[PDB]
Amino acid sequence: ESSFVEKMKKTGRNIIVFYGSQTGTAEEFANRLSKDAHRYGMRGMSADPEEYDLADLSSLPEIDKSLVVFCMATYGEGDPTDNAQDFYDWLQETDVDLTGVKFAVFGLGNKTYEHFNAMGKYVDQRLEQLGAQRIFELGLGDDDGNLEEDFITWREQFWPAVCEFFGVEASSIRQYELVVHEDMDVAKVYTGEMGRLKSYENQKPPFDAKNPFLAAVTANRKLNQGTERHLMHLELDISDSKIRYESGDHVAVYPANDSALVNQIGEILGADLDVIMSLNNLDEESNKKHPFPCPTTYRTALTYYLDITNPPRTNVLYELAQYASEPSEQEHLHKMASSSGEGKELYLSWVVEARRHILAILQDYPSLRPPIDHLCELLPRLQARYYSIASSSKVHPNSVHICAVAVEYEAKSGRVNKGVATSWLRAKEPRALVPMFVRKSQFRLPFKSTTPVIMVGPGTGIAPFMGFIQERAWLREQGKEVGETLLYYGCRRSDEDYLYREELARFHKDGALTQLNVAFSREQAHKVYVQHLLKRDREHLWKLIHEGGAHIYVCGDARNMAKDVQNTFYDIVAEFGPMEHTQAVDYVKKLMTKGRYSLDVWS
Ligand SMILES: Cc1cc2nc3c(=O)[nH]c(=O)nc-3n(C[C@H](O)[C@H](O)[C@H](O)COP(=O)(O)OP(=O)(O)OC[C@H]3O[C@@H](n4cnc5c(N)ncnc54)[C@H](O)[C@@H]3O)c2cc1C
Ligand SMILES: NC(=O)c1ccc[n+]([C@@H]2O[C@H](COP(=O)([O-])OP(=O)(O)OC[C@H]3O[C@@H](n4cnc5c(N)ncnc54)[C@H](OP(=O)(O)O)[C@@H]3O)[C@@H](O)[C@H]2O)c1
Ligand SMILES: Cc1cc2nc3c(=O)[nH]c(=O)nc-3n(C[C@H](O)[C@H](O)[C@H](O)COP(=O)(O)O)c2cc1C
Repeated sequence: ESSFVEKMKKTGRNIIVFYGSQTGTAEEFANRLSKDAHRYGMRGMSADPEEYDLADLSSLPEIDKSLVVFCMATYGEGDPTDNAQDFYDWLQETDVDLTGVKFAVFGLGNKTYEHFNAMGKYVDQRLEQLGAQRIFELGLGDDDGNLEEDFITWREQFWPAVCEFFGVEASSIRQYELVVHEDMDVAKVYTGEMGRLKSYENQKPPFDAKNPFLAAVTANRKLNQGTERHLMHLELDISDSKIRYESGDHVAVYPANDSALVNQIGEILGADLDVIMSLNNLDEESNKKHPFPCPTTYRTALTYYLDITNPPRTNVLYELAQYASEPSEQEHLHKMASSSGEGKELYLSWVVEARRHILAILQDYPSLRPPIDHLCELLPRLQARYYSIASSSKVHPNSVHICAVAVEYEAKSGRVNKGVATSWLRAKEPRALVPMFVRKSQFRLPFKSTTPVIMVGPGTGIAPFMGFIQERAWLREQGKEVGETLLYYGCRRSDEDYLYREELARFHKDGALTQLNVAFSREQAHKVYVQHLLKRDREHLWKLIHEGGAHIYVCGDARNMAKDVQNTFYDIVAEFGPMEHTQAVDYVKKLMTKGRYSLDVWS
């Protein structure tokens, strides 16, 4: 009658989503989620928390193999959507014991806001505190970029997880049907292009992401003197493309999977890699006509369109589960999709940590040979790799310069893995082309040259700063007056990986670089980092930042370097403020919204 647990017994439901929308979205999902409830020996209903009193969750253990999904959108200061208000205030003042209740939450938000997903995160952790049994990890949907994905990527893994737990079954269900060709003009077949059919053969402007330019490699060289790593310098020709860049922009390139890696797939798969085929969307009523540009051969798809390198998501292994002859190896592939337990352990342990790519999985689980085409629909799309530009538009504006470290590590899975973009970018011979484009950014130098410039950026992070310390040196030699120009670079040793040593000490000698504070981390007994050298110079630095009106730039790995360095500045703004931490932060805060502090971090 009222207890929404009872309105489920009279209807035969064993699952109920709860939209917490305020402008649509949430409910949209809530439904679409329980409308799938069918395909898996279950059936749900999407209800609104406003009505039925939620305190009735305690009745949920009455229905067998019951579940409850939450789709809460977040508004204002972590404010709970209007209809979720009561459910919210309840979750706080309450103390009821929701033991046995199985759940899962999927919040919607937008990183742009301070309290990002404060609602989805609360209704999530607040249930566990009351004694729930999280069935699947919290879903953090971020509208800012793309929400549908986040959700689709979440539901893509949610169900196989609700199965391995509850017991329900699937039923394959392909998303594309195959169509092979016994003719096709070789000139109406995709062979690596990204958009325009033949835009790689007849390069026609304007050049951007949808239609990349094929820059030629004028020079490729080993920047580091060490031999444990391979840092290189790539120069790409952009002459004849009107592609105008600026120090501080990124240059994205479209890699080609590994020749040997690819071909070595068809072999163990026992498949004809050169059959000009075409995947069609079983839902003619949509944009997504094909997963990748078709018609094309498989070989081309695994080379320019598919990502056969990053470890497969739990769901992809769970859908490839079937194509395993063994009853043992399949059992595994199924478990990986576990929400928790030794299944997830193994997953993170055997797949994500060990770093087993698809070919690796096909060879360690031999009784697993999926039909080629299906696989070429389960794998994700090959992604473009971005790099920070080491050149200056004021200097050679026809050569996009790249500085980047090659990936090639012995993996926990036995074999040695190589980077798709870096391995591919290492073999180019100085006509070798490099599909690419430029991504405009907000990483720029000051308008007025007189403005001081502090640049913190170790290792391959030096990159953007070389572009800078070339445009600054240009301006000097071009009449204009240039303010100070400090640099805080770092590495392991000087006889190992001291990048652009001559190019640098060269600029120091002439003026481009007022100072070249380099922090080696393995020269001496202990460790030395670029945040120590800032602390040391805090004295000077405060004055450049405070009175000088300098701009700051930090660039390199986002993980620890970005964090530790920025910490130091807080310590600096506070010591010489004087002000308490927070105080200090809001100083750097505004500097950010000013353009005097700017991050070009990546990890
Ligand atoms: C805005 C932006 C700018 C960038 N600028 C640069 C730049 O200037 N220079 C540069 O070198 N890179 C830069 N990168 C990183 C670069 O795009 C690639 O990540 C790098 O070239 C690696 O090869 P892939 O490009 O082929 O990477 P992949 O082959 O796809 O491999 C990347 C993955 O390899 C794994 N990996 C790496 N080392 C190990 C290890 N020891 N053990 C286990 N797994 C490991 C990780 O899982 C990592 O996610 C940037 C990224 C962004 C988003
Ligand atoms: N778990 C680990 O063992 C570990 C640790 C750090 C980074 N990494 C990985 O390696 C990548 C680094 O990029 P890269 O190869 O281009 O860098 P890199 O050129 O090899 O190194 C750049 C410089 O940063 C230093 N550094 C490391 N941690 C730092 C910290 N917390 N604060 C300040 N400086 C620090 C390095 O010292 P050292 O080489 O002596 O550490 C080195 O001098 C990261 O993306 C990260 O994912 C892994
Ligand atoms: C006034 C307003 C405030 C918002 N505040 C936040 C917020 O603090 N945190 C967050 O993660 N998202 C915030 N969002 C984004 C929404 O949560 C997101 O767009 C969500 O998809 C809306 O879902 P709905 O259509 O189901 O109501 C806000 C949106 C508006 C219009």
